[PDB]
Amino acid sequence: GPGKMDSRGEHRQDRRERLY
Amino acid sequence: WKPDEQGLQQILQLLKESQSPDTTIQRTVQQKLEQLNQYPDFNNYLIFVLTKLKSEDEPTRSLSGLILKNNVKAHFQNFPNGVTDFIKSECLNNIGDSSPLIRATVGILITTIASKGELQNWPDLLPKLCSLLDSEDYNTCEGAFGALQKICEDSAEILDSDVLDRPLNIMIPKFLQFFKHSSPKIRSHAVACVNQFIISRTQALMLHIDSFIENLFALAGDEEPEVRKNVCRALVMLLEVRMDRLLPHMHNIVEYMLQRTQDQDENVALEACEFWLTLAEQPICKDVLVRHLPKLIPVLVNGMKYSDIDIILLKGSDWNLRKCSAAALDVLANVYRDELLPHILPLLKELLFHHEWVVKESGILVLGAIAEGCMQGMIPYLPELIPHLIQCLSDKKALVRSITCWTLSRYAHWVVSQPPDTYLKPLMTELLKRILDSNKRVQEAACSAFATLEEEACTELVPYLAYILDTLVFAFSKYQHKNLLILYDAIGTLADSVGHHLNKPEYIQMLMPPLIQKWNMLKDEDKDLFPLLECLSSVATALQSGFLPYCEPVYQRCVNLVQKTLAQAMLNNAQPDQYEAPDKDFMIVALDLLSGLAEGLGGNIEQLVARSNILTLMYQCMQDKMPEVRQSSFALLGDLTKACFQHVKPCIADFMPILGTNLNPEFISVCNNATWAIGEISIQMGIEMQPYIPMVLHQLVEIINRPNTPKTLLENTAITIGRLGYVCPQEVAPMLQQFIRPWCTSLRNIRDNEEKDSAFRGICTMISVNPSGVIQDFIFFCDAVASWINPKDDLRDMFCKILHGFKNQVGDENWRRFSDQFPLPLKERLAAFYGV
Repeated sequence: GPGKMDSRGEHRQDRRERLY
Repeated sequence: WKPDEQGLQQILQLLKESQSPDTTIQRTVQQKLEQLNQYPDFNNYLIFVLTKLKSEDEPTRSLSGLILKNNVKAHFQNFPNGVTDFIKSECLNNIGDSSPLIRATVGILITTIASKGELQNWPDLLPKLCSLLDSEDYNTCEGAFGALQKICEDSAEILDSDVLDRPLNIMIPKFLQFFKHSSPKIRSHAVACVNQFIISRTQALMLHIDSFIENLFALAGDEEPEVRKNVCRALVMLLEVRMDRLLPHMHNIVEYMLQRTQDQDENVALEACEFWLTLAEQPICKDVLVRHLPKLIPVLVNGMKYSDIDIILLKGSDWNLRKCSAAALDVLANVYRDELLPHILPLLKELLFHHEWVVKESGILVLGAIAEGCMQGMIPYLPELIPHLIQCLSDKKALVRSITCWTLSRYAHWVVSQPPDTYLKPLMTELLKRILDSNKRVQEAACSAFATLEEEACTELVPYLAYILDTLVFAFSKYQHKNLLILYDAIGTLADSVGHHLNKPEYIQMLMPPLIQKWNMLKDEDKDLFPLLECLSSVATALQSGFLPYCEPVYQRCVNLVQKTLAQAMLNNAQPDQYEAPDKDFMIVALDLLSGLAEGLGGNIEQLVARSNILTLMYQCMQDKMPEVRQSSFALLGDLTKACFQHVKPCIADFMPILGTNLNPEFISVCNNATWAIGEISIQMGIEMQPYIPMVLHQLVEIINRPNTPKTLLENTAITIGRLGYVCPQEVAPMLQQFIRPWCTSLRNIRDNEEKDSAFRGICTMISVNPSGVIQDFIFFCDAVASWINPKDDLRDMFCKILHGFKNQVGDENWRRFSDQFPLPLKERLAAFYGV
């Protein structure tokens, strides 16, 4: 929505372990 | 050169002593070499012992060569040319020594000199190496090829350039002559060399591609693993860049690759399996596999079992066959969608319930991999599979539990969309139980999966907040380092999901102490701050006033981290060779937490900012080369504009031309945050904003008229244009009809909140100043006004005045004919509020 756009969700997904 | 008896005796003695089993003798021989290493004459002795002194045994000559190698990789700049050239000569003259250990050391030396030194400093290495390739003695040609292979591997992008003068145009056509070579080793070298230049589309290769492909096919029948492996990786790379040349042979190639994927030599099979991954990205995929898909699916599924070695290792890992197969199945599911399900359901039936845990585990993995591609087709089966997976969460094999966590998380959307009591509730309950599993891999699987579920569920996880926290805090006590970081991410996502509901004294009291504890135990240089800090960022936004007792130390540390980073880059920029550049993530995360503090605390951040140099630092971040730094600093700028503008106002005249230069849609989140910031500064500046409009308006109108620009950027752009119009209708008013269409389209879809209110005020004042700007596209404005559910009364009468005003110019006749085109909800809504 209107407001800031942060990358915290994406950083959190980048450290989720990768199965493959 | 000059070998002396005394010198040789001393160094030979020292080399013997370095091979002593005694630990004290080792440390003192090591410090003696520490001292000797800087003296070039010593290096002359080292190579001399390697290549010339046959009397000495092989491990001594080779150890001399290797010590020399370390000296090169650490002091080669300080070598004078006479010694360097003596080493270079002696190496190339011994490239084919009948001792394998000596040959290997000479080889490592050679490659190290080309690496550490300079390819253009040894102008005649490559030409000579190539001619050595033609030599008679086998070992000589093997050694030269070994060297070239290594050079092409690390110097890849340097022979495909004008640094030298196209050595590839000589090397590549010469390698392709050796694919037919009688010895397996040399064939391998030849192919592995050429392979380095496929994705680069290297001219020398591209204009010989026909001969290349031909020689590759000639090799297909080869049973030597190293050559099969290299042919396989040839075809895989070729598929990505020279597709055209391969189509006419595609059937035989797929047949070959499908055969190799099933090779019992795992290493061959892995390179083969890459074929399916990259093939699934080409648009011609469906057409090419029509004859083979039925076999391809079971072969992939079968390769997705843990290997026997991994089973044993995990009993008490990087790319492998299993990971490649799973990735290939994932992408193929996205290509084929529901068409894959008849291939896949019979395998799943036999795998998901199997009595052998390895087989069951692979089945659950398969079920997860295909989730994205096949979601629609799998819905009918989920009422059975989901309860079954939930049961598997308490399987007695840890590896089954963990994969189940992940697969369930892949179906989280469906779970959330069903009645909470049927799937969500029991899933969450068992997920929480898993989080406290005694197995560390299960713990992390459960935490990731719970986070994914949290993201999807949002508000639906407000009634089960205390129990969630009950479990997450307890994990603090049981988790080790590696898993506490994932826990911080899970807390972060919880705070984002439940927002202000987290603000209760009991929750704050159980959550904050262990977060601060680990904050105090980690140093400013520890990367593990990123998840803790980002977690705190989310918690702060959620806690608001509740965060007051904790902010001061957090604020202070964050500003300092920004400061020391910025200071690091400066110092590195001055003397790059003595001061390593900093990791800017410390700065991004520190800014993001400050953003959260300012959003959370609002006005209550004033005291801290009053005592700080945050804006002086912020000015430097906004000008950084790295997009994410700018994106974070513009976000902080907008938050501080709202919270305590008095400290920001002095900087506007400097900040605005920089905000004006970051309205570039290539960087979505930078452009977005700049735009938002400019709207927020607008509201505080009022008419004082007039001089700044020209630096931003032209760009904002272009951005709002740009096709395929994310919804969120367009909403913020619209709001900001509205806000600029509210404080300065005359400067912006005039362009009304170039933006009104997309402005209305975008803003009609957002919730009734403060930003929307403010922006509509702007569009109303502007209509009063340039009403003809609206006449042509009034349908859009009518729709935008109809989008308001509960407008504050002054905004409503503004609306009614413009609507009533419009009907009185085109007349009851054009009005009725115009409003006939109103969908029913619209016509009724505006008679309900505005009586039009």
